[PDB]
Amino acid sequence: EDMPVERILEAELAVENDPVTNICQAADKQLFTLVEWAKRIPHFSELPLDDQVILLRAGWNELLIASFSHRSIAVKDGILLATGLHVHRNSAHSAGVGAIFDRVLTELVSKMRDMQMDKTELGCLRAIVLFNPDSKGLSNPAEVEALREKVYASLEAYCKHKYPEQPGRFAKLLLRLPALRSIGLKCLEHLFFFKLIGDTPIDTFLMEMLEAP
Amino acid sequence: NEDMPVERILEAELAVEPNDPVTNICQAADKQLFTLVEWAKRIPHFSELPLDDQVILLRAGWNELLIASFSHRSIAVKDGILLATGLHVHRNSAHSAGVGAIFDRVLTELVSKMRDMQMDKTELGCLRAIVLFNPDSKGLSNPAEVEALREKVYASLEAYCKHKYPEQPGRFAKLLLRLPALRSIGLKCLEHLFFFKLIGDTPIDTFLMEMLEAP
Amino acid sequence: HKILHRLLQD
Amino acid sequence: HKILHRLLQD
Ligand SMILES: C=CCc1ccc(O)c(-c2cc(CC=C)ccc2O)c1
Ligand SMILES: C=CCc1ccc(O)c(-c2cc(CC=C)ccc2O)c1
Repeated sequence: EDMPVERILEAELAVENDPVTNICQAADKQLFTLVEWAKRIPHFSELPLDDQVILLRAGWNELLIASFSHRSIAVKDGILLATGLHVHRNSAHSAGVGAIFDRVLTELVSKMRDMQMDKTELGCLRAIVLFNPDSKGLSNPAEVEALREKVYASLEAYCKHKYPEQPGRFAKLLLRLPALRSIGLKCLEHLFFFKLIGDTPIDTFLMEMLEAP
Repeated sequence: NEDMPVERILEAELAVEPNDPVTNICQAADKQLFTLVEWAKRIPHFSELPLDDQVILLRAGWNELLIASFSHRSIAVKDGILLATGLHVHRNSAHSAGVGAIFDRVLTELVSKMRDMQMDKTELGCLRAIVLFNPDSKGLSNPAEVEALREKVYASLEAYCKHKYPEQPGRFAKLLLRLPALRSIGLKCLEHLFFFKLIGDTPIDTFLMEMLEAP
Repeated sequence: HKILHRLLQD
Repeated sequence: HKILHRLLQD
């Protein structure tokens, strides 16, 4: 099929002190495993390099935020990082980042937990985020627009097939994307401030993503 | 469609039909806040919500809401926006105002996309209805009731798109995916609005000011 | 929020 | 932006 869920799900299963230091330490880390994820996404690796750079530089945060949010469906009040480290609500509040942390927990983590969003649904959402035709500088946004469209057409079919009892499910999923977008930008601000004040060590790959075009 | 009719959502849109470019844009925003309240009052079940929740939703949504309407209003114009006041802002005026980039984000991400899909007044109304019923909004007495009306609005909108644009199986999703752009732009406009306020050389009216206040 | 509350009521 | 380009190559 033109945009198979299975290959998008396969991409999800393939990569699968100061808390802010840990969160920044896990971020740089995931960045490498996000490149590897994207490569395993249908048609992505066939887009021109420049457009592949533009997409990941534009999406990483949302793409990364979604991941940890969905990995954290399991924990009561905290988030689980890929370093195997858990950041608790209270630990994040004690570090002065409780405001955003809570928004991740209620708007993403909780709403993921509520609707028992499966890894396929999560993968296709991230694949929709990955294929953001609104990205600036893209050589071919009409090909990005088409790819995203393939992804979410496949996502409707799956949602109609897997959970046919819930007719509002397909929309409900997409309707976490304005939230992820909001949370991405708020979260990104924090990074820029962690850098400005230089209080927190930021590793090379993470540094590269914050640093100017 | 029985509980949240697309005919009445449109009727709320059709009920409210209307020298520094930024100054114009603020005055417009102020005129448009009063109206937005009527529009919302005409959105099925809005009034029935606890008065405080009406306040919250509008304190939260007014931005994407006003920006969604003028973007759709601007499909008829080639390189600017139609403001409710009956004034046009060309992108050159915008650039020559320092607001070039965000205006360009409004031209690319929103207006152009509304035109390239011939988004109608019902689909506008329904997307605005979704933005009004935002269950994320902090402080709500019953976020679930807001979410139930979000469900009702997007159930009706999908049905409408299925019924009146059957040749476009993915139209409904294309409308919903305009919301990250809306949210994302809405936050940038707000960041500017705070700067215009911080810096003291932009005339801000009482309603716009009230909205620009911390909870 | 003086105006909002006033405008919502009547 | 070095690292990214090197990685988007197998
Ligand atoms: C394993 C995920 C690593 C990861 C990825 C992207 C990110 O934006 C963040 C991140 C999160 C917060 C607030 C906590 C939710 C603050 C600053 C950040 O950089 C972390
Ligand atoms: C009819 C309402 C007009 C209205 C409402 C809310 C807003 O945020 C803006 C707005 C738009 C721009 C960029 C121009 C497209 C920059 C700053 C702004 O404040 C305009």
